[PDB]
Amino acid sequence: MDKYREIHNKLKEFSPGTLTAVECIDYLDRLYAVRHDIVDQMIKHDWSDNKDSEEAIGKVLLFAGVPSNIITALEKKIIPNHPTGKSLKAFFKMTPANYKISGTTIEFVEVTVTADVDKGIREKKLKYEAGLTYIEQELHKFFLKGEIPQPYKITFNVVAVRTDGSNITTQWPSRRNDGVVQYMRLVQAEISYVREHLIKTEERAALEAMFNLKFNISTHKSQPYYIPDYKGMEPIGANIEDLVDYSKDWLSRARNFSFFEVKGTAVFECFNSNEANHCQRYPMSRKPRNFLLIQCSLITSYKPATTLSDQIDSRRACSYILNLIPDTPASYLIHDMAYRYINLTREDMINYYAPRIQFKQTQNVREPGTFKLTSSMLRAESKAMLDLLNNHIESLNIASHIVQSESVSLITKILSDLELNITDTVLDKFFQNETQKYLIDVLKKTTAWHIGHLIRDITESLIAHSGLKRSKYWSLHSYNNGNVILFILPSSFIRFITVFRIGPGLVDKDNLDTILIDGDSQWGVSKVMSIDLNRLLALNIAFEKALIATATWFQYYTEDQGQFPLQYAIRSVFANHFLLAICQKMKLCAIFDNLRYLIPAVTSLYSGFPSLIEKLFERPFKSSLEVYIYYNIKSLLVALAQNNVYPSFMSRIVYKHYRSLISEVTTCFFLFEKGLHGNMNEEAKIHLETVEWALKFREKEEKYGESLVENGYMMWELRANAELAEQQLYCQDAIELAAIELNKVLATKSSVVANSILSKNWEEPYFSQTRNISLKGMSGQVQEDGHLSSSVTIIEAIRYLSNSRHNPSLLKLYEETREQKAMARIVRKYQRTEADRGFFITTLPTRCRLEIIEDYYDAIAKNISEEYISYGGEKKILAIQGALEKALRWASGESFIELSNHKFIRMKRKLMYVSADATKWSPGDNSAKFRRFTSMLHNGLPNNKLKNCVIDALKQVYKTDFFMSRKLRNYIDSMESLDPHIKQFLDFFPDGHHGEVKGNWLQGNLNKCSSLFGVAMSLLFKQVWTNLFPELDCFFEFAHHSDDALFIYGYLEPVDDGTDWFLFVSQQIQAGHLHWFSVNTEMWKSMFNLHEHILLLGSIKISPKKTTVSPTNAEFLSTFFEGCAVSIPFVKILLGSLSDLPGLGYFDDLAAAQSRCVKALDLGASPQVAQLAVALCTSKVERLYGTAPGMVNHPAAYLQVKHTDTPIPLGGNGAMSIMELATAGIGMSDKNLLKRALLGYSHKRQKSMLYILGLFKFLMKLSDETFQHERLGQFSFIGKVQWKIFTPKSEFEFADMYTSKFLELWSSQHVTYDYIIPKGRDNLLIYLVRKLNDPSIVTAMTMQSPLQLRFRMQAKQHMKVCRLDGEWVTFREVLAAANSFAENYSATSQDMDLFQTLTSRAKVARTFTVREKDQIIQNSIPAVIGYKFAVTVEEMSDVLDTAKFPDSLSVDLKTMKDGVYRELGLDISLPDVMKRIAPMLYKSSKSRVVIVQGNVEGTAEAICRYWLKSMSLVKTIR
Repeated sequence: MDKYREIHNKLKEFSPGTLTAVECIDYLDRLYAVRHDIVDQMIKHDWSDNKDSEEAIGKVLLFAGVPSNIITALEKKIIPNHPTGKSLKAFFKMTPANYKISGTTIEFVEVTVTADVDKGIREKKLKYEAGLTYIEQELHKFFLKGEIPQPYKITFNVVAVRTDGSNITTQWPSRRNDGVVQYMRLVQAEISYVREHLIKTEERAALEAMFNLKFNISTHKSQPYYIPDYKGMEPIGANIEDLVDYSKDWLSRARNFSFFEVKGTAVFECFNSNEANHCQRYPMSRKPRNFLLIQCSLITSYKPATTLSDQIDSRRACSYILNLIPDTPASYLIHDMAYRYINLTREDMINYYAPRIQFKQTQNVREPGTFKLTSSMLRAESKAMLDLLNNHIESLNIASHIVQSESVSLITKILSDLELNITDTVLDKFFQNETQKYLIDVLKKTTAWHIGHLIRDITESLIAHSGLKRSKYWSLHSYNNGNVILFILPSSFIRFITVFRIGPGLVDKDNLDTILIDGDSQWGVSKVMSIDLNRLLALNIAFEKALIATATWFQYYTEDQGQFPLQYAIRSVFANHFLLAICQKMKLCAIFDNLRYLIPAVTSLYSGFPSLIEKLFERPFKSSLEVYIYYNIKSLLVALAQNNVYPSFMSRIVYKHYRSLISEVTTCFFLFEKGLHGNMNEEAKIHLETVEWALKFREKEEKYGESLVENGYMMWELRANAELAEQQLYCQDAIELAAIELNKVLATKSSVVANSILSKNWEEPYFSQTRNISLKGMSGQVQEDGHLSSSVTIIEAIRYLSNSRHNPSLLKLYEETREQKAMARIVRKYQRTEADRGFFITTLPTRCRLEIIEDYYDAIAKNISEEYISYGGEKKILAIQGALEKALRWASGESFIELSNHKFIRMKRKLMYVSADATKWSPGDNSAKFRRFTSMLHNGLPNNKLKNCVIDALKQVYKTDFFMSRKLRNYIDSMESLDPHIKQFLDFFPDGHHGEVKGNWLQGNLNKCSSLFGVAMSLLFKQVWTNLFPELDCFFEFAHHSDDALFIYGYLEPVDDGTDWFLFVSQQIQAGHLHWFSVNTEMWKSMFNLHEHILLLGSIKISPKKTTVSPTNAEFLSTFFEGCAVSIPFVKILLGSLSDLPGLGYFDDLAAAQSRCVKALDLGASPQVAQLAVALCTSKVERLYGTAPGMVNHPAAYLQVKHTDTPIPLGGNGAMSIMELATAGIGMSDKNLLKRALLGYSHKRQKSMLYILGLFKFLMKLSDETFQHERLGQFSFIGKVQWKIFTPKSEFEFADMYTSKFLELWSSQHVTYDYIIPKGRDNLLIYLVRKLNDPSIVTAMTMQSPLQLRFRMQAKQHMKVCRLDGEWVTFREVLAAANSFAENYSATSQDMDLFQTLTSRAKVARTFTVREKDQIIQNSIPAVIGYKFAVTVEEMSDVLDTAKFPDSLSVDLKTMKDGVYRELGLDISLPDVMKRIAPMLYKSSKSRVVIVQGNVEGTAEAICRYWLKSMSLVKTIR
């Protein structure tokens, strides 16, 4: 009653219509707490034994006399009839309201007060009675075992009181009822007063909506679903005995093994035969083609090129050139251009090097850095060269040793020239002592270092000429005191010529256009060569990529050998890396991709290495580099095959671990950019593959009939045909038997399976999910011309919502779009995004059906994650660990077989492991095989409605319309000679646009379904093998991870000599057991043969190329986990930070690069390598934006502070420590600087600290944007500088649906939608339109557009791309304005407060959180934030639907308020405080995965200590 007086007292002062929605929520909640507590306390005083606080069920049992060990044992048990399948451990922790113990009788009474007494009683009974009855039964079972002296009886009661308390005397007869009734009716009157008067009228509706949804949907429910009555399938009669008999008949004969024994002689013979075949089926060439994009040489140290030095170098270089005698038309062009450059005027010279802002047009110079060259002063040879230029397969003799000598000598000479020597933080100590000493100081004196810097300067000049207005003119540049000269022709592809002095370096004399002599000096003039933008960008960062690859190889060498590489080895590795980086060719990329699978194929007992070797000869060998690489691979593979200590691919060292050898080739493959993939050679290949598989499917349909191909063939048909066991066909009995075998293990967790399936939220709206409004590709609509548009899924979502009056759920959307035929096409390479996976994009209905199937199958398969399929986290290793431990335990034994009487034959148990890509999607698969599968699979639901929906979706994804690309159409229309295989491809498409494809789902997301199907087939194989040989204790296990699978076969071998075993096998054979012919020798071979045949019965073909068999697991502990999103090597992340930068501005480009480096560190990269990558990326960024010291936009040149005291958006550099970036974050440097400035100014009134504060205030004034969770950029807490952004030629569709002012107002008045996705149709439309206009979204959608790619390359050093006073100005103007503002700035109390607010072994996969989450906080942080900011009824409904526990939100809000006041020390109730500190909580909510080596736990401190330990490469520093 005292709490009621308290609440009434603090209700009295508030006038009606002044309390907010949340405050009214809290008032109502604690009023309900008091009114419940009155009855609870009265029952406690009358009958309950807990007078002070509620007690847990486990503690009640302990008090009642139940021993603790029995409770601990029972905690592992799961309640069978519990609706959620709760275990007894969780059941013990929850606290009933009242309990009493009388001898052996434990009586529980729960207190609830509600209008519907029966509903509350039923809810409490469902919560308590099932678990309590299970506990009582278990206690009786233990009593029967004698572990409990007396049996315990547990009874549960519910006392449910009406809202007016009229039934309290009937529910609980006591003499104190009248006072309780008076008190609770006073509470009810106060509740009515609060609900009806104290809330604002504009919020009132929301309140009742809350009051409807915070309770059990009293008067707010829709339930309009009515899942349609789709037809299912009737289970046919399938008997395991038929399959057993078929296997007996199949094994009675001899079957060919699908793999070959690995021997050095076999590999050498296969290589020789492939070479002989290749050299006779290709047109033979005697002249290797060019492979060096830039040819140059260096004899002295190279200084970076400057504008002043460039002029002098060009002058002296042209003076040298004019003294030469041309002999080729290219040399004539060179001489003409040099003569033109010499004959320019003084003002021409001034305007040539003048920046664009200071540039002035002239009769000879039209653009800066370029000059005009008319045809009048060109010579006849120059005109002929131009005319041949603008008016535009064979193989080398790899078998002949002459080409061997020539190519090997050339590449060895180039490498030898490259490797020739030319004439503080705790991390800093280790870096300067290990990495600087052994890597930087050695590679710094190499010729390749200066060659790479010269290459960077050359590529920078080429990019500078690549502008739209500059590509129409000629250009000349010089480098290294006139020793290198570059000529640019009027170029899309840019064309250039390089003239250098002959010397050590990148010289290929046989591919040079000519060599000129002027005495003792030789000048090599190369051919005019054309290069595109992607290769130019790859060349620009060639030095950085080579250095990163060398650092990674250094780290791996130290990890393997335990010491440091010698000088010559590291120099050779760097030379190889640089040579590979400078030569970007598709053939090299394919060769190195093939090597990643060739290496395991030769280091194991059996493999499919002939096919992999054959794949090396699929493309012609044109350059000498390809021959050298191929020969090095040949030698390495022959040595590896003869070795069954691992030789190194790059040097003369030998590794002790196979993972280092894998890492070498992985780094080699990742040295090649992804921009060269997807060209118009790989798209036609995929088109032809898909068309060929579709045509084969059509042929099988014509042969056996459509019904047999679609519904599968019968077993007796297989017994009479024996050709039906082929890919694209499946046996119904096999599918049903696999389903039964999987049900054998799925039947023990029916409740868990049903709960998991129903937890997928088949009722929540389709388009309110992040996966349906992402940036992934999608197929649009059939245009007028008849082609299929390539759009983005967000655009299609907007289009659908425009014509739809509501946001349908998944099942409803499937209902509306059920009759639309599925369509698919190949993604356009110019519209690919980062989130795109695969090459096929489908329409919206296809994605809906695939999502239905994927959700259903993932829900089913999650419940066996401990046994066969690994997803992630704790269950990512349990399946593999269990399989390996069981295999080892079984192998640690002997087998005994009874031949006759008690005499036994002894057998030694051996193991063999097979790794196969069984799960991987194949273009020749049949989806209809799933229809009979899910029809028989057991899900535990009480009805088949959802199962029938899944079956119907699988039926509707059977037929697809595959559309051919416009580019391929134009290319096929181009050539005059059509190949016979091209003719069939065209005949596949009847209208020239689309063709029907059946069976294949075209890379649709069905990975979990395929994995489950493969697991079922493996279980079927295990069962049938057990049935075949009951007397043999054969062993079989398997595991699946992503697309890979590992099978362990434990077989028996004859001990001593093989005499009794063959005798027993024969005796079985004459006994009628013909299937014992296969078990004679190498029983594992027959095991795998039967397993492969059974898998083929389900149309799963084990790849005869990439499958690896060995008696041990060396290639299987790495490849099995390779492919996951967490096992990705850090080399790709490190190399990707130097390219594909957002180009959104200096600050966020630097943030993206540093975040990529931090992520690479999290993937297992050494701290020193990560620091080097950070340094390289920042150097590149500062060079690009011109903020590096000594350059134009250096902050120190226009600010009164040092470079380290400048905010990052104003050209600052940040912490520059990878350890501080990983722990604190990217933007914590600004907060630290602001904290230092605040502390200095508030305690010493220092002028410079005030200047820093003024700089921060100016940054805040420039741009103060609110955080949106869909922004792909980096959010700045203390403001940012707005930069000019790429403008596409045509804006995306629907981007202009709403004006910018309307979207700004909508964002201002809807703060909740900055953290949650709206559920209503109109709100979702506005949200999606606003997202479509976000600059970080527009930039991401046009990531691969050529215009954006060129725009990112342009140096922003002298471009007006900064926003200031509503005008576009250069960066230094912004810096000057910032300085002027900071000079005349005075601190104010509001600014003071705002500033204070703004500042406040074995490899495993531990996942951590930056600051973790409070255990009291049950819902997600964004849900709680949306709850706090929600005002409108619609947004509150969206929050309530989004939250996992809508009832417990005010509790979470109060908990977060208390936590903020504890650690941050701020109060939430004040305005705008959350608008400032919410992004901090959002980032802290997210969790990050780190690859850690050791026994490190999941807490942040443990991983920090692990990184401290790994600070040193060689020695432990604990």
